Amino acid sequence: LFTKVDPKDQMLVCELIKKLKYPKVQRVVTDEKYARKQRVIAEKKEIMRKSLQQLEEYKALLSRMGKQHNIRIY
Amino acid sequence: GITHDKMYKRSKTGAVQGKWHKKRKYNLGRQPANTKLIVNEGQKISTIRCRGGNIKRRALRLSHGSFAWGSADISHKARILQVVYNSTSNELVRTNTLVKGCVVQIDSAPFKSALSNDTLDKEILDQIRGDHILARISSRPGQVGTADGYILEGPELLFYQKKLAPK
Amino acid sequence: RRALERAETLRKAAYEMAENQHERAYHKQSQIFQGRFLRKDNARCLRFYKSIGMGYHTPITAINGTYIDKKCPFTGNVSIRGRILRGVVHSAKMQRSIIVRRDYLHFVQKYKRYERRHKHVAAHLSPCFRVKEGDIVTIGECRPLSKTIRFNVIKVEPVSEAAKKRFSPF
Amino acid sequence: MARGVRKHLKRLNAPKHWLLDKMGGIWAPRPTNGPHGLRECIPLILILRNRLHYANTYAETSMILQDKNVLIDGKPRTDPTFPVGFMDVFEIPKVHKTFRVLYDVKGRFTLVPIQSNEAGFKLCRVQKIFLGDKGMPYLSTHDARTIRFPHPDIKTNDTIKINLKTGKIDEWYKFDIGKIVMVTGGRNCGRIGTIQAIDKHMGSYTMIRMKDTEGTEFLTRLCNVFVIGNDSPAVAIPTTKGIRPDIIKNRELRLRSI
RNA sequence: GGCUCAGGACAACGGUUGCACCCCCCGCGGCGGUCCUAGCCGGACACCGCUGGCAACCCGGCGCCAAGACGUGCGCGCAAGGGCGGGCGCCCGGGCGAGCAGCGUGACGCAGCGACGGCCCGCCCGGGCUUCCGGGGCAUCACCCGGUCGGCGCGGUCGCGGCGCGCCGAGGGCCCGACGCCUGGCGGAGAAUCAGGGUUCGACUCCGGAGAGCGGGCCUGCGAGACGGCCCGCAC
Ligand SMILES: [Mg+2]
Ligand SMILES: [Mg+2]
Ligand SMILES: [Mg+2]
Ligand SMILES: [Mg+2]
Ligand SMILES: [Mg+2]
Ligand SMILES: [Mg+2]
Ligand SMILES: [Mg+2]
Ligand SMILES: [Mg+2]
Repeated sequence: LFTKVDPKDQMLVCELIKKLKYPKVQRVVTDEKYARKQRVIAEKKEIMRKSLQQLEEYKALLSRMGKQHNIRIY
Repeated sequence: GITHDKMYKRSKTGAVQGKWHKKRKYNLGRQPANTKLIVNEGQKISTIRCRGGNIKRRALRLSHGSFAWGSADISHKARILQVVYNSTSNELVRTNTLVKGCVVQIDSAPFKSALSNDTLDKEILDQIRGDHILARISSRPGQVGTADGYILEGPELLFYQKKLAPK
Repeated sequence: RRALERAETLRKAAYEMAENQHERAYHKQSQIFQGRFLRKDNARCLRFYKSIGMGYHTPITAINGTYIDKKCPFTGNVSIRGRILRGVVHSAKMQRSIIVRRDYLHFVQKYKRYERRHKHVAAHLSPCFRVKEGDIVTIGECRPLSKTIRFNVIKVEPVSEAAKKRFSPF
Repeated sequence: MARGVRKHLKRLNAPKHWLLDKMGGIWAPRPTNGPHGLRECIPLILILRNRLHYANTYAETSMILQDKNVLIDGKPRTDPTFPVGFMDVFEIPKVHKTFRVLYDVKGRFTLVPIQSNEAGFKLCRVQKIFLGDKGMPYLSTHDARTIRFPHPDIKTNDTIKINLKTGKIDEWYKFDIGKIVMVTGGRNCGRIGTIQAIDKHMGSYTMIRMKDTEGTEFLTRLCNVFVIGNDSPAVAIPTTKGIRPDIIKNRELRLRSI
């Protein structure tokens, strides 16, 4: 009343009573939210990569012994 | 309610101990599931909130299960036809009630669809060429909400065959 | 040859137990997969046994026996943990259970003297042991097996005939 | 029977080695769960108020802690009831004071000042090795910390050096005859000695025989034997070297100080 | 947390074991891969406005609006459970005194996390049960018990177990005092008395147990058979 909306801007005329009072908009994404989500994704990827590297080097070690772990399927 | 505390029993000498507290919630029990074979109606499984937030599911009605032929390493999901033997009581058999240790007949189609072409135990194959195969239940319905098992093999198969043949 | 004879006896027994139609259920060892008994060769073991681990030795009867007992400490599924004790046999009337008598002393400070006291302790007796009244037994602690039983027999020493009853703290 | 967990603590029911006055009050602080347990710890407020004396009340300690003025193993802690334990690092940058929490011969917690070179690590006792999810080898310690993928050469009851900044193992000391140790439980807390014998009983406790530098010999169970190096301590220890004087000598020292 | 000691006499309680029969919030440290509109999803209620019932207590109907609320859910296969996988008289690593854990593989099932990322693991405090020893008086109470004793099987439970049910057998306790009855009976750490040996008490400061008029039942929640929480009967 005035999906996939890139700008995310909006209006502000609202209603006035003197002090101007308008409800704060919710469900809006700007720089802070976009940046936060991107940082979280990067952190999760980094964590997974570090754990995989640690597993690989541990497996490279123990060449003179036996191991038992859940083989990654798919 | 229902409880399994030992304060309401007698002592090893047969004496009355006496009671010193009211009932406690740690020592409670619940009414049995009495899981029924299906033979508004369909697979129905309930969920129970147990101590510690843990979840327990009891089956009330079910019709299928996973069964394994250990000797040949063959496993499929098959439909259960009816319960034919139970050691605890014959009333459970009449009602077609599923519990661990029940002896049941399953459909042969998933097995015969691929069998009857390789050398194996003669008896299982004779069952395969028919309509049903004798089997057993190994899971606990009422605790895990499932009814799995295995196909009978040797001496136990002979025991149960000799048991149910005269009937 | 020796090994082949053992499997025959183990294989044979499972079939009489299947011919005992008076019994309501088929008793089997949980660990063993029923199916090995149709293998004509002897490349799969048919009986399961373990070691107690406190320096005790597994009887030959258990290894070469043909009995099923889920409460036996050698062929069953129970574990020994806790206190080991000694006593004498007082009664042996139940199917697989006995009553053990333990004797000890109690001191009374006022009179500077002692009293003799005894207690009765019930235990499970596996078919691998033969026991009569007056025998000496070693019992190991297990999980609750029934209303009055928390012990299992692990060693038996015979006692001679008509031997006088004696106060024997152990 | 209480219907749930306990949140309070009577003063008379508190541990003796805390040294709390009978008339201080009805109550004593109840430490919160953390690195160390109730009977092998001491709350932060007790150190900050009844020893160092930088505060005179609960409230002042609360302000000091919520203003971020104390670091425990490199991490600021704002809980007045946070538990402090053995071989912990206590640093206060505002006054350039650094202490390591150890035991005195009498059997109480003491603050041994340290240097910058040795404050980047701590010693931990490994008492449990287990397999976690996916069969991954793990390892736990006395301060409630777990490390994944430990060296196979590390066994139980060993001692481990870990950098404070990064929880990575550097070197490890094995539990063996001839290694300097420190007793952390029982009648012999705070004594230092070398292992002379090890005797095990099947299904029961394992007893360790130790000899002090002066030739005295004492026994204790393995559950409270801490390795602190290879024949020489790896960290700075109190001025005294784990020697417990007899009552006579302690009385002489008291009279001298009088 | 605070109050009290009615009830309960192989029980509670005190010391000593164990769970290889168990559950656990906060906190600390780790770990963090999820089968088949993602510049940000959908619909509501509360407060509030209009119209109202009733002595009181109590609420009704209509109406626009928010979420770290509810629901759906973007994603590198992953919850519970189930079958198979060691020996040849015994003993001489992930881990034990102890064949316990984990893993692979053939089938089932898609549980939990995810519109500002927490499912899971370990420790800690706490709880539940459990071994051994101690644990009032009366013989004008001498024989007692019949799920009482044991075995097999299922069910239920966080979990072992006659805890419950079916079948089988017959057992278990007793002058080293059973069973029954009585108590103006909570227990211990301790108190009074005073050569030494002891006698009597222990409502009350600390620990532990039990209860909230009597008797029962239950929801929420990690945790209560809770009563300054709800439902019923009885007496007020
Ligand atoms: Mg998906
Ligand atoms: Mg949501
Ligand atoms: Mg009373
Ligand atoms: Mg009290
Ligand atoms: Mg209460
Ligand atoms: Mg109540
Ligand atoms: Mg009131
Ligand atoms: Mg209250």
